[PDB]
Order: sequence, then structure tokens, then C-alpha cells
Amino acid sequence: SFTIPGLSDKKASDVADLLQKQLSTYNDLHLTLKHVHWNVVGPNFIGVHEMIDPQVELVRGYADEVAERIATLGKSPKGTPGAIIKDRTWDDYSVERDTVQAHLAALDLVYNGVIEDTRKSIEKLEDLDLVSQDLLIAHAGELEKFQWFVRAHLESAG
Amino acid sequence: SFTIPGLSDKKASDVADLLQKQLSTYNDLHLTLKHVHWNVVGPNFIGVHEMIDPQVELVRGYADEVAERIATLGKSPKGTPGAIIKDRTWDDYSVERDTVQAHLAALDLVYNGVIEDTRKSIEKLEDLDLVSQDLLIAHAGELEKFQWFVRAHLESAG
Amino acid sequence: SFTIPGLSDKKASDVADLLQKQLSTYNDLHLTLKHVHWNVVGPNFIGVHEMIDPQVELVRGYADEVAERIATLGKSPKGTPGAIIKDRTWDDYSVERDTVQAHLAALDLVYNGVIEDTRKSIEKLEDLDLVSQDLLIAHAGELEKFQWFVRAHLESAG
Amino acid sequence: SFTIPGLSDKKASDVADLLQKQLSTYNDLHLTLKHVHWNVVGPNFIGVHEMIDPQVELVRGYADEVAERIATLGKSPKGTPGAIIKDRTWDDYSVERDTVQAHLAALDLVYNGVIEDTRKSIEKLEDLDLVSQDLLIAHAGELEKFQWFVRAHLESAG
Amino acid sequence: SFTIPGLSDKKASDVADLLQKQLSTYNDLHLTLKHVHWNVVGPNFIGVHEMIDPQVELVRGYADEVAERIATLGKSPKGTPGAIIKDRTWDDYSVERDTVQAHLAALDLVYNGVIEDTRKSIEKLEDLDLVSQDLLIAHAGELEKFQWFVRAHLESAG
Amino acid sequence: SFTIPGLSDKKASDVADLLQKQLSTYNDLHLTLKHVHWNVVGPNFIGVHEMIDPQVELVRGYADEVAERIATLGKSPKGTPGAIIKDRTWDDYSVERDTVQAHLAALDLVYNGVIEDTRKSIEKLEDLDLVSQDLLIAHAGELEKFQWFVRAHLESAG
Amino acid sequence: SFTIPGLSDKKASDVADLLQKQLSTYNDLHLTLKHVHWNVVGPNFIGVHEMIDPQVELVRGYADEVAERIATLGKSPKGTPGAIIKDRTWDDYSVERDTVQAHLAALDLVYNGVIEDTRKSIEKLEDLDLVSQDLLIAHAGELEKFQWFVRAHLESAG
Amino acid sequence: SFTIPGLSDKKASDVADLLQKQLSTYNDLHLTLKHVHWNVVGPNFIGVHEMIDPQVELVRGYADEVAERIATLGKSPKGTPGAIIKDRTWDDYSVERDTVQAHLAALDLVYNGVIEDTRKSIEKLEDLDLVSQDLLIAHAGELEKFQWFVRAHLESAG
Amino acid sequence: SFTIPGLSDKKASDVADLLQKQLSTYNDLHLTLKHVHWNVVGPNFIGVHEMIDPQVELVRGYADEVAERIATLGKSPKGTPGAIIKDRTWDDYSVERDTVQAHLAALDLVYNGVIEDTRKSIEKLEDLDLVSQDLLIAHAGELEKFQWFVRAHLESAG
Amino acid sequence: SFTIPGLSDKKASDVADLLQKQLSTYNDLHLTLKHVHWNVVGPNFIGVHEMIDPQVELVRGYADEVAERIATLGKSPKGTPGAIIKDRTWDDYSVERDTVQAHLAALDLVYNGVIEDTRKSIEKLEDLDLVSQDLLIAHAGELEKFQWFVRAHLESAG
Amino acid sequence: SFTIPGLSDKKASDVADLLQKQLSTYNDLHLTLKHVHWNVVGPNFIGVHEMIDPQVELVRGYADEVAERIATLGKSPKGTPGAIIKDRTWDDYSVERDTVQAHLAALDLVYNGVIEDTRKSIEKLEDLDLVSQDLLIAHAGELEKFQWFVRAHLESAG
Amino acid sequence: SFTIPGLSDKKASDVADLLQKQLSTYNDLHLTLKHVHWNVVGPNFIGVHEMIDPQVELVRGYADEVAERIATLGKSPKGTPGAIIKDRTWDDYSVERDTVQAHLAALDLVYNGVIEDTRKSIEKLEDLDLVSQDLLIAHAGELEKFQWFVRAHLESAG
Ligand SMILES: [Fe+3]
Ligand SMILES: [Fe+3]
Ligand SMILES: [Fe+3]
Ligand SMILES: [Fe+3]
Ligand SMILES: [Fe+3]
Ligand SMILES: [Fe+3]
Ligand SMILES: [Fe+3]
Ligand SMILES: [Fe+3]
Ligand SMILES: [Fe+3]
Ligand SMILES: [Fe+3]
Ligand SMILES: [Fe+3]
Ligand SMILES: [Fe+3]
Repeated sequence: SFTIPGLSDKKASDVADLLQKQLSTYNDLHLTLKHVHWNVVGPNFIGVHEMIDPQVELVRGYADEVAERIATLGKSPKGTPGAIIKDRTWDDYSVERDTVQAHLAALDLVYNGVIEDTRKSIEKLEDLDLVSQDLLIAHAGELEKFQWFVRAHLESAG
Repeated sequence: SFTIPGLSDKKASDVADLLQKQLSTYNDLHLTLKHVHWNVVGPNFIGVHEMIDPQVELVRGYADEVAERIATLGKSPKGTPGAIIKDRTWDDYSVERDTVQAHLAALDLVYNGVIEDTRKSIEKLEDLDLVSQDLLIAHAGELEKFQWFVRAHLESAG
Repeated sequence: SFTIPGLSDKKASDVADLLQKQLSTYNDLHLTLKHVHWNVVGPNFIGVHEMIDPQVELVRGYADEVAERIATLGKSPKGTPGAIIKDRTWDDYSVERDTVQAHLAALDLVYNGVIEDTRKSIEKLEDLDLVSQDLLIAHAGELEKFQWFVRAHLESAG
Repeated sequence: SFTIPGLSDKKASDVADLLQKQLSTYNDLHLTLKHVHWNVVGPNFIGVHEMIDPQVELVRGYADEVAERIATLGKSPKGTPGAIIKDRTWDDYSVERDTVQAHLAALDLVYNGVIEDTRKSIEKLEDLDLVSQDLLIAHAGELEKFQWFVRAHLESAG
Repeated sequence: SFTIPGLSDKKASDVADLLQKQLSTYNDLHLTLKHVHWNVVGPNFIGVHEMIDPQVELVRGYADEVAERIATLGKSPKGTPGAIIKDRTWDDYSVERDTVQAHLAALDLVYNGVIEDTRKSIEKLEDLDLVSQDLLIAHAGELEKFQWFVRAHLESAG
Repeated sequence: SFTIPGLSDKKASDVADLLQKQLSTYNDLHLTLKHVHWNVVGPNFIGVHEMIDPQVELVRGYADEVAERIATLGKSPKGTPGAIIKDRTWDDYSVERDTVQAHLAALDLVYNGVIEDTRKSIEKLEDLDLVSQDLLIAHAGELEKFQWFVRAHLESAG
Repeated sequence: SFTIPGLSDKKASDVADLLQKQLSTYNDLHLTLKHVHWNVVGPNFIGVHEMIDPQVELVRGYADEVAERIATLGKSPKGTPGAIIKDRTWDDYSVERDTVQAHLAALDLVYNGVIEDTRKSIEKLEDLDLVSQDLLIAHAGELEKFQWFVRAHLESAG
Repeated sequence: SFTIPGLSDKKASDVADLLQKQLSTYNDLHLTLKHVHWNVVGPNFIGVHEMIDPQVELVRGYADEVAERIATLGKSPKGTPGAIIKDRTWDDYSVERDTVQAHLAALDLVYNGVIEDTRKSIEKLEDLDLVSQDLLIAHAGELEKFQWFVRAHLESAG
Repeated sequence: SFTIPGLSDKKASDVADLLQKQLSTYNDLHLTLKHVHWNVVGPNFIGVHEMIDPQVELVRGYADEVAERIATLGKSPKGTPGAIIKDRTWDDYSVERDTVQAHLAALDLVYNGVIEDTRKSIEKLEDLDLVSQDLLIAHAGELEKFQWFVRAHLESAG
Repeated sequence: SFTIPGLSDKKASDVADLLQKQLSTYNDLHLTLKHVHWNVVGPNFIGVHEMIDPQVELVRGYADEVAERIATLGKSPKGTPGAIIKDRTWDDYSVERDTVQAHLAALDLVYNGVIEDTRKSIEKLEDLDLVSQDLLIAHAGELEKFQWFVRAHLESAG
Repeated sequence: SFTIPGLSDKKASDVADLLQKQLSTYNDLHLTLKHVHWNVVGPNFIGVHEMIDPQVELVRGYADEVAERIATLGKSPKGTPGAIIKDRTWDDYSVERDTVQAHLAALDLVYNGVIEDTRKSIEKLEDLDLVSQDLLIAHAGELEKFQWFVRAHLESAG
Repeated sequence: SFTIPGLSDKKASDVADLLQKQLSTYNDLHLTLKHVHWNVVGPNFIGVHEMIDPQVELVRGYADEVAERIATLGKSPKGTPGAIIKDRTWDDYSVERDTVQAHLAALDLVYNGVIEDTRKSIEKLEDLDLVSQDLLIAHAGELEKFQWFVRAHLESAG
């Protein structure tokens, strides 16, 4: 029944609730990333196929980071196939084996919903815990950037 | 509509169906592993906590391996939070934050069901595809071994 | 008689005074960490013994970081056995050779006083220098986390 | 006039004859791989160009492996430009500088004939030498997989 | 015509304009750094000569960082010798081959103008995009620190 | 007022003048390379995007090399945004965010003017300084090669 | 009183008995290898002397591997100087300091008895446990290969 | 019939006799170490299990060291399962699979007999060969230290 | 229908023709090297066996180098088992499994014809392309050197 | 209530008392080293600044070494800010931010008092424990050496 | 009585004579370099002291290179303290322990005589052996460059 | 006019005189080692050729070690081709290009005179400086050992 020295047992628990969501969000994300890492096919196959691994090994990186943070706060992280399917507010990636274009486009949107939920979770944190914030921010930086990669693959002449 | 040169489009598809199951099995496993990696607590905490990461980075290693194998065969791997919750025949890890003992014991059983399902999938493969077999075997070796680690933490004087 | 281009010679000096405290705090901490790294004994000895080195090589890491920051500001860091025993507001670790439990519990508290003093120093910095803040924050993240490690070694069934 | 303790001087010699074929097969393969590594051109050039080196450094890896195995058996490996052009049952890669598509498609077939000849050589080995089998199998795993890479570059919407 | 999910197409474009400036600032800086890396001469030559490379390989590091961030936002980074000479509000380093003292002193000032422009750009960002802020801050930390190095080479007895 | 033991103070100064040009040429090149590294977009994005970094970290490599050579000769290298915009005889890259094709084609030409100016500078050096030649040659090898990469991305069926 | 999920407590114990023998076999082998690593002398000394270390660091590698496997099965590995001298069916290496030729020839035979005992143990395992087989096979591959090395040092013109 | 230039053919042979003993002592030790590395079981299993490998890879390190030293002296090292069982004056480790406590305690004693025999061999060497002494000393340092590790696992409140 | 900016479409094609020969020469060489790497036997076996790999991993290094150079020029490299057996003007290595002496001597000659053909190709290049020269030269340095190694194995008292 | 097998519980305790002093001596030293690492300023700043880190990471290296040695003996190491300020017989470094010359000179003396106290502690040990001696000696070698570095910065023409 | 295939037994022997001189030149140089590496003293001591090692480990690098080249040619390299003192045409470094300035100035001249003798040996080689030329050139590049380092330590305001 | 705190200005100078000799001894040694590294020829060439480099890079290692020690003491190391030819009491290696046997035998003796001179210098040091002793001892260990290597190449059947 402990907690970080400097946080009201209430603010603390509200942050937890926030991350627990982020965590399930990442677990879906990184599992989905690997999903496309497998079912992508096209002329510029390798390019993308390989481009995903890092973003994956990275998102999973944000999982241990967030969870290990939750436990630190006092609450107990949940990362079983169950907990995830519950906390999420979407339908798992609908694409099977398809073209590069297909996935990237679909992925574009997945990140939209991930960057958005994050941003909100950040702004909401500036009043709760600043630490758990610099943390979430950092992720945004790479999440948003990676998205760019996805997107740069779909543009026209400008 | 291709396939490995030397496999009947039927034997090939039957192997696929087999791995697709294994894959979902691993995804649960490795996600669950990380789950305990987070909610374990006790006197000999670190010991276990750290002991899990490798088995994890390893099981996820068997995921890319199996899936990338399925696609090679012709069928299309499915590794979304959805596909997994469906192909599985159990209830995701029921333990929240608990003692070392607790998890390890619980994990003991999880591996039972994983090693068993595997063994059977191996024997069943000796008639289908020998390659997709040496593959599944290798895993058993480490899966089984790791279990031992878990178990060695629960024994008595002999 | 210089200073960072953008800081009033007063705000600058007030930040210095703040870090100079943090610095002595770390020096005690990391010297103390190594202290227990030596006098710990018990059944799960190695676990802890080894678990400490990183947190140590890390806190000493925050020493060079903070001090090199102070000098940058204009004031002069003080890190002799003297300066530390003075800036501190506690009694150096009272434990000699004792059980794992003993130290970890005692250490739990030491970190309380370190995370607390830090948190306050952060909030107090948002008006002074934002840079010297992202800096202090970052540390909190790992300081707080490590504490968790210590703590996870002391819990019950929930 | 020696041989592995446990193999009839006849079974031994029959395995040799088998590998000696595999070896020349690899030598053609890896030399051919590098061939396209050079004459590929197109929009997604780099992707493929670079994708080939590893499969090459790998096939050449299977050369030393096989040959050093043959010598172990008692017979004498032959790997001169001559020996290869003789043991082979095909016409060296007919493509000069051409598109990505071109080579990959052409390569698809080359691997067909390599995976096929291998598979048969495996099944034929289960009665001769089990060791020289796990060996050939392993290769199949990567050979077959790489082919997939080639192929994934040629598919449609499903 | 896209943008980060959570930023008004206006706030987004205003941040871009801000970085685009920073970027040209860095390009001048790092090109200038290397400039002195070449024309420095004196008794304690090596010391400085070598001290610069890291700060260089680092500033160029902040270039890719900032620009790849701008593109992510939607606008298009400009980093040609042209774009830079335009966005800047100073006269390129006036020193040719000269003493250590000479450059360092001159460099002192260059950093003044870089840290200042940065600080302002940070404060101005707290209302626009927090992500693009933690980013700029981080740089300040090292920029400011390095300056210290330069400066520590010019002091008296206190 | 020194110089390499074996070079007439005149030949020496004429070589300097030659490199000083090369240097500014590289600085434009490498800055431009990074420019496209940022504004490229298309289906085979990653491929190219990543393909550029090495050639960049390499050209910047030829910068330190050439300049540090000039200083060795006696003259003083100039590598400020200024010096470059002056010594050059072209208009900085005209392409903003555009397709892969676009840039590569445009880049094709940029290298034309760089390999040409180089070649000439080599032939002209065989009478001046042989050392400063093997140096320039080496670069040609990689410069020319990289161009090939660019080009291989633009070809037809032969 | 546990065992791998899928093995009859009898088959399991029969495999154990098999490995326990292998293990003592390796321990003798690797201890013996080092023995010659020390007492070899001749014109081509270094060659051999150094050639042995890897095969050694490797056989000891098969020790931990086998034993850790036995424990996994349920029985208890025995690897004391005692257990070994008992399970073995030969007389420890009779050679003291002697020529290169001497040892290698003698070693030739030692490997005969090791590869033979292994082969049999493999064939005998195809009915018991397939895992504990791929394991023993793999070793054969390198054991047999190394022998070749030994042997290649003793041949004539063909 | 040679010897180190500076040692009486008698002193030399007496040192040899001394090391030859040490060597067999180590071989038992390191073989025994691995023995427990396998049969240890308990709650804090991993801790110890892993703690042993280094001390092992280390003692085996002192084997090559000592033996290669003996050969240097002129006599011929003996390191076969035989030689060891003879030179030793004890009964090989009596513990099978048992608790952590069990082994460590038992191991405690084993090291007693190893550090003791060593110490004496050192003092006895100060008159014979100083080199072969700094050598034996060094080992003591780590041997004794490791023992401490074992021991720290068995203590009470002081 | 392109070419290096600075080479007459004729000089360029004449250089190509020259390398294309060198390339086939290397392919034979490195394939032959590995050939002896396998069939060498004798007292000082290891010495040579291992001495070859580097020279091999090196000549294959000169293959990619030369070919990738040819393509750069405009012509299309040919490196199939076919192309090689044609461009060559000798009979592939006639030695099967034989002594160390045998091969080395035979190899001595092979290098004679490779160094000679090279030297000529160099002198012939000083008028064509200087770049494609420094390249060929470099190789000679190591080719010639390695030969020495071969040779040093065959000498008498002087 | 244990101790190294071969040391009288009295000699053992007398050695402890000796090291415990050394330890506090090092802790001051290394903390002081870092102190100057921060407050040094001058023309040849970097030179020294960087020259200190290694000696620091080294002295701290001698801390863990000594302490871990004390515990091995039986007594309990003390390394809190307290214990140190007590065991020492001097006044912590009196220099704040000053010139290079200043510190180095001051440091010269500090090492005098450290090398002296050490030397004496060595001679005094030759009768107590030889192991704890080779240990202290080794340090002297580097301590004394580093001093030289300090000193070489203060000399005249001879 | 052999020689590189393409060199007249006379041209070959004349090149040898040339290198044999270079070699003794380097041996003096690198031995001398280390000489100053030891006897340098001053305020900016470390800077230089450390600056020399690389140039040393590099010149010794040119020794093995040249000699191993001579042997390749047919003649026999001579690198004993004797051979060197003979082939040289100067008096070994006259400086004992002195200031930084002292040595560097003195060294300046030493390199003059080394770069000069080299340059001449290069020009003289363009008619003999081109290979043994690119080799000597390369060295010049770094020799000359390093000299610059030495020199940059002695200049004034321009 | 300084010296290690604890050494009489006389004892100190007598040690210096001792090392200064050792140093010249090493310089001859390591220069000579490389000498044979070049002129060795025979059937088992490579073996030895390569066996020497390490002992060389090692002896040169003992050079910097000893010299940097002398300077520490107060006197000034001398390591020019001159100083060496003077301090030595032998005739530089008399062997030109010869057989493996030749050199090794010759080298055998060289080491005799080096190990002997060393041993004596050690015994003589036990009364002067213990530090400068552990130092010299250490070397003996490897010097003596390496000799063994040389020697093991010359023995008979026992
Ligand atoms: Fe973790
Ligand atoms: Fe993958
Ligand atoms: Fe620092
Ligand atoms: Fe091989
Ligand atoms: Fe980038
Ligand atoms: Fe540079
Ligand atoms: Fe193990
Ligand atoms: Fe060894
Ligand atoms: Fe390539
Ligand atoms: Fe430690
Ligand atoms: Fe060499
Ligand atoms: Fe040194």
C-alpha cells in the first residue's frame, strides 16, 4: 500500500489508470506491427518489411517502460491477451496478406489513434505527475516520427 | 497461389494450420511472460524478474520464426490481439501482483500446456514436413529447459 | 563572472544553490549504495548485491552531470567529503553488516528522502530554468524506479 | 582410407556422392546470386541489391560446411569452376542487366530447382546418415525462407 | 496536406517556421565548428582540435533530428547552402587560421547567439507543441555545456 | 610560412587553391545530400532515404580529409556558409519535397558536376603533388560508385 | 518427482541413463583434450596446440548442455572426478609429453570411441525422445568434423 | 632436459611437484563447481546457479595457467581423469541434487581445503621461485573472495 | 546508355573489357583457393588450411569491388559459372586431395598468372582510367604479398 | 565469526583495520579527484579535465576491491560519508574553482600522503597477509604513475 | 631465387635496396617517437604525450608493411638494432627530458628528413614498381599530416 | 628533482639504472622479434610467423611500462637507437633469412640472456623497491612462457 513520496494516493491512482490504457495500446500496436511485418507483399517489399522491426523492438520497449512505471506507482500492470482486448477501443487490424500500400495506409490510421490518445494523456498529465509526462512525451517523438515514415510512402508530387 | 517445391498443396496447408496455432500459443506465452515479469514480488525478486526477459526475447524470437515460415508456405499468418484470443484454448494468466512462488507455480502449468501441444505438433509433423519439424523441435529444447528453471525454484530436498 | 545567455545572474545563482544540494545528496547516496553493496548478507545475497552496482554507476553518473551543470552556470561545485557532510540533513546509513531485508528496508527510506527533496527541487525549477529541470526529472524516473526494485523485495501477498 | 566410426564404407561413399552434388549446386547458386546482385536495376533497386548479400554470404557458408563434411567422410570435395559446370544439370543464369522483377522471377525458379534437389537429398538421407541430414535440413529452412523473400516481391492482391 | 493528430494546421505551421530557423542555425554552427577544427593553432593545439569533433558530430546530430521533425509536421525542411545563408541573422565566422584563444573566444559568442535564440524558441513552444519542446531543451543542455568547455579555456584565477 | 619539404612554395599554393574548391564542392554536396535525405517521398521511400546517410557520413569524411590537407600545405581552409556559396559555380539544389525519382534524377546531375570537376582536378595534379592526388582519386572511386546507385534507380530494360 | 510433459517416467529415466554416460564421456574428452594441449611438442607445435582450445571450449560446452538436460528430465547429473572414472569404459590417455604425431594419432582413436558411442546413443534415441536427439546429433557434426582435423594431420599422398 | 635460466634443476623440479598438485586440485574444483551448477535447487535458485559459472570459467582459467607453467619448467603436466583422482587427498563432492543452502555450505568447506593447500604452497614457494608465487597468490585473491560469496549466503544477523 | 562524366564511351568500354577479365580471374582464384582449403593434408595442416580463408574472403572482396565497378562504367558484369569458364585462359586446378607442399607449389604458379595478368592490366590502364587503376594496384599489393606466404612455405636455407 | 583458512583471527583483524583506513583514503581521493575534474579552468583545460576521469574510475575501482576484501576477512567495511571523514587524517581539498596549475600542484601533495600511507601499509603487510599485499602493491603502481602525470605538468627545463 | 612475376631481377633488387633504407628510417622514427613520448614535460604535457602513441603504433605499422614487402620481392629485410644504425644518415635524437616545445621543434626536423627521403624514393619508384609506390605514397599522406600536428603546436598569429 | 615519497634519492636512482638496462634489453628484443617475424621460412612457416606478433606487441608493451616507470622515479629514460646499442652487452641477432628451426634455436638463447638478466634484476630489487619488482616479475612470467613456445618447437621424443 505504498506510493511515490510526493503524490497523493489519488493522483497516483489516476495516473496509473492512464498508463494502464497506454500499455494495452502499445501491446496492440507492437503486436499489430509485427502482424504487417509478416503479411506485407509488393514490389518494394523488403524496404517496408525491414523498416518495421525497429519501431516494433521500440514499442515493446515502451511497454516494459510504462508497465514497470505503473508498478512503481503502486497499482498492478495488466498485460495478458485478456487485459488488452478489454482496455482497447477499436477492432484489431483488419488486413490479411495485402500490398505495401494497403498496410501502410491502414497503419497510418492506427498511429493516428495512438498519437491522439497519447497527446491527450500528456496534456492531462501536466497537472498529475511531471515525470510520467516527460516519459509519455519522449514516446510521442518517435511514434509521430515513425508515422511520418509510413506516410512518406503514400504521398504524391507535394 | 504458390508453395514450397516438394509439398502437396494439401500437406502444406495442413502444416500451416498447425503453426498458426503454435504462433498464437507463443504470442500468449511471451505476452504472459512479460506479464509476470512485471507483477512478481518477493524476497528473491530480482532473481526471477531478470530470469524472464531472455525467455521472452526468445519466445518472441520463435514468433517471427514460425510466422515467417507460414507465409513461406503460402497461407497468411494472423497475429493480431484478435487472432490469438481465438486460436487459444485456455484462459489468460489469472495472477495479478503476487509472490514469486505464486507465478512460477502458475507458469509451470502454462508451459505444460505449451510443451505438450508442441510435442504433439512435432510427432504429427514427421509425416508432413521435416523442415517445419527440426524447427519446432529446437524450440522444445529451450522451452522445456526454461520450464526446468521455473521448476527448480519450487522443489524440496529431492 | 559569466552565465548562461538568458538567465538573470540571480535566478542562475538560485538554481546553483539548488543543485549543489542535489549533488551532495547523490554523493551520499551513491557512497551509501556501495556501502550496502558490501555489507549485505542473506540467502538471496547475490541477487541484491549485484542489483545495486548499476544504480550506483548511475547515481555517480548523475553526479558528474549535476556538478558539470553547476560550473556551467557560473558557481563552483563542491564535492569533497567535507562539502557533502555539511549540505546534508540526515545521519549517514546506520546499518553495518546485516540481512538483505534490513538494508533494503533502510534503503527504502533513504530513497524517500531523496525522491522527495528532488520532486520539490523540480517544481521549484519550473520558474527558474527549464533545462536544469528536464535534467532533474529524468533522474527521478530512474531513482523512483530503482526504489521500486528495493520495495518489491519487501512486499506481502498484495 | 578412413571413415566415420559407424558408417559402412559404402553408405559413407553414397552420402559423399550426394553432397558433392549439393556443393556444386551451392557454388552455382551463390555465384549466380552475386551475379544478379550486380546486374539488377529498377526503381526499388537498393532494396533487392542489398537483400541478396546475406543470402550469398550464407550460401557460401553452406559450401564450406558441406565440403568440409565430405572430406570428413573420406572422399575428396571438388569445387573448381570445372567440377561445378559438370555436376550441374542446368544452364547458368541467362539474365544480363535487367529489371528487379526480371531477376527475382528468374531466381524464383532457380531456388525451385535447389530446394527440390535438396528435399529429395534429405529424404534419401534418413536411411544413410542422420547427421548429414540435420545439416541439409537446416539449409532448407533458410533457402526456402529466402525464396519467400524473392517471391513476396512478385505477388498480387492475394 | 497532413499533420500530427492533435495540432491545429496553424500551430503546426508556426512550429515549423521556428525549427526551420533552428536548423539553419545548426548547419551554420556545425559547419563553423569544423571550420575552427581546421584553422586552430597554438601550444595546446590538440586539446581543442579534438575537443570539437564530438560537439560537431553532435550538432549535425541535431540537424537530422530537427529537420526530420519538420517534415513530420507537414512543411518541407530546407538545408541547402542557400536556405541557410538566408535564414541566418549574422555574418559567418570571421576568423581564419589563428590561436586557440582567438577561436574559443569568438566561438564563445557564437554559442551565446545560439543558446539565446534557442531558449526563446523553447519558451515560445510551451504553448504550441510540448514534444517539439523536450526536443529543443535537450539540445540546450549539451549546447550550453559545451560552451562551458570553450569558456573554461578562457578564465582567470576565479 | 612553412610548407611540405619537397614542394615549391608556388606549386604548393596552386594545389591549395585546387582543394579549397573541392572542399566547398563537398560541403555543398553533403549538405545537399542530407537535404534530399529529408524531402524524399514515394513508394520506395525508405530504400533511398537510408541509402543516402552513408554517402553523407562519407562526403563529410572527405571534407575533414581535404581541409586538414590544405592546412598541412600552408594555406588556410575556408568552410563557413560564406566561403562555400562563393567558391561554387552552381545554384543550390532546386528541389523541395518531391518523389524519389525526382531527387535521384536531379542528384544524378549534381554528381556529374562533382565527378567532372574532380577528374579534371586529378589530371591537373599529376604534375603538382602526387600525394594530394591518390587522395582525390580514392574519392572518385566512391563518388562515382554512389552515383551508379542513384542511376540504377532510373534505368529501363537495358 | 516431475518430468517433461509427454514422456513416460520410464522412457524419461532411460534417456537420463544414456546422457549421464555421454556426459562422463565428454568430461574425460575435454579434460584429455587439454591434457594434450599441454604435452604436445614438435616442429608444427603451435598449429596443433592452438587448434585444440576451441574443440575444448566446445566439448565443455556440450557438458553444461547435456547435464542441464538431464536435470530437466528429472534425474540428477553426476560430474565429479568420481562419477566420471566410473561411467567410463576405457583407460585415460596414456601419452605424456610426446610429438604432435603421437597425440593426434592417439586422439584419433579416442574420438572413434566417442563418435561411435554417440551414434549408437542417437539411433537408440529416435524411439525415446526426439529432442534429446537433435541435441546429440548436432554434437556429432562437430565432433566428427574436429576428428577430421586431427586426421588430416596424419595422411599420405591420398 | 631444459629449465628456466636461473633455477637449479632441483628447485625447479620441486616447484613442478607443487603445481602438479595444485592443478589436480583445480580440476576437481572446477569440475565440482559445475557439478553443483547443475544439481542446485531452491527458492533463490537462479541467483546461485548463475553465480557459479564465472568462478568456473575462472578456475579452468587457472588450470591452463598452472599447467602451461609446469611444462615451461621442464616436467610434464598430468591432467587426465586419472592423474587427478590420484593426486587428490579427499572424496569427490558427496552432494547430489539438493538445496542451495546444502551445496554452498558443502562448497564452503571445499574451498577451505583449497585455500589452505594454496596458502601453504605459497609460503613454501618464497624460497623456490618468486614468479610461480605471484602466480599462486593472484589466484588466492579470487578464490578466497569467491568463498566469501558462498559464505555471505549462509550468515545470520552478524 | 550512360557513362562516367569524363570518359570517352570508347575508353570506358575498353576498361570494362579489361575488368570483366580480371573478375572471371578472381572468381576462379577464390573458388580454387577454397578448393585447396578443403583438400590439403599433411603434418602442418592447420597452419595452411586456416591461412587461406582470409585471402579467400579477400579475393571475393575484390570480386564485388571490380564488378560493381564495371556496372558503374556502363557495361554489364558477367559472373556465372559460365562466363568464368569462358573468359579464362587456363585449366582449373588439377590437384585433388594432396600434401601441403603439393598445393602451395601449384598455387604458387596460379598466383604467377594472376599477378602477371594484373600487372599488365595496370600498365595498360594508366592511359585509360586512373581510378580503375589505383583500384587494381591495391589488389596487387595483397595478391603479391599472399603469394609470398605461399612461397615462404617452400624455401630452403636461402 | 569466520575468517580466511590460514589467518589467525588476530592477524586477520589487524589487516582489516589497515584496509578500512585505505578505503576511506580512496573514497576521499576519488571524490576529490572528481572535485577538481569540475573546478579546473585554464588554457590547457581539456587536457587535464579528461586526464582525471580514468584515474577516478580507477580509484573507485580500488574501493570495491579493498572493501570486498575486508568483508572477505570477516570485519565489516564502512564507506558512508561519515566513516570516511573520521578515519582520515587531513582536511578535504581546499581549492575551489582555480587554474590547472593550482589543482595539479595541490593534487601532487594529496598523492604524496596517499602513496606514503600506502607504502607503509605494504611493508607492514609482508608479515600479516601476502595476498592483501600484492593487492595494495598493484595500486601503488598506478597511483604513483598517475602522480607522475600530475607532476610532469609542473616541471621546468629539467 | 624467386621474384614477383613482372619485375626484372634487377629492377626488383633496386626497389629492395630502396625500402631497406625506408625501413631503417621508420625503425629509428618510431623508436624515437616513443622516446619523446617519455621525456616530454610541460604545461600542456598530456596533450602531446597522448598525441604521439597513434603516430607510433602507425609507423611501426609501416615497418611490418615495408619489410614484409621486401621479403616478397626476394631480398631479405634487416631490422636489428645493428642494421638500422648503419643504413641511417643522421644522429639519433639528441633531446633528453625537455619541454613540449623543445621536442616538437626537434621532431619537426626529424620528419623533414623523413618526408624528404620518402618523396624522393617515390618519384624514383614510378619507373621501377608502381605497387611499391602507392604503398610509399599512402605513408607520406599520414607522415606529412602528423608533421602538421607537430607544427601547429609551434606557430604564431599566422 | 623529485622522487616517489618513500624512496631514498639513492635507492631510487639505483633502481632507475636497473630498469634503463631492462628497457634497452626489451627494445633490442622486440625489434629482434620482428626481425625474425620477417626472415623466417620453412614448411611450418605461418605457425611461427604469426606466433611472434603477440610476444612482440607484448614486449613493446613492457617498454612503455618500464620507461614510464623510470620517469616516474625521477631519472630520464633513454630509448633511441643509440642508447640501446650502448646499454646492451651482446651482438644483435646474426641470422638473416633462414629456416624456422634456425631462428627459434637462436631465439631460445636470446631469451636465456633476457630471462637471466631479469631474474637477477628481480632478486636485486627485493631490497630496493617492491613495486618495481612485482612489475619485473610479471614480465618474467610471460617472457619465460613464450620461451617455452619457442622451445617446444625444438624437442625430441622426451
Ligand atoms: Fe524490465
Ligand atoms: Fe522478420
Ligand atoms: Fe565529466
Ligand atoms: Fe573452413
Ligand atoms: Fe535521418
Ligand atoms: Fe579532423
Ligand atoms: Fe549452465
Ligand atoms: Fe593455453
Ligand atoms: Fe555489393
Ligand atoms: Fe562489487
Ligand atoms: Fe606482419
Ligand atoms: Fe604510454
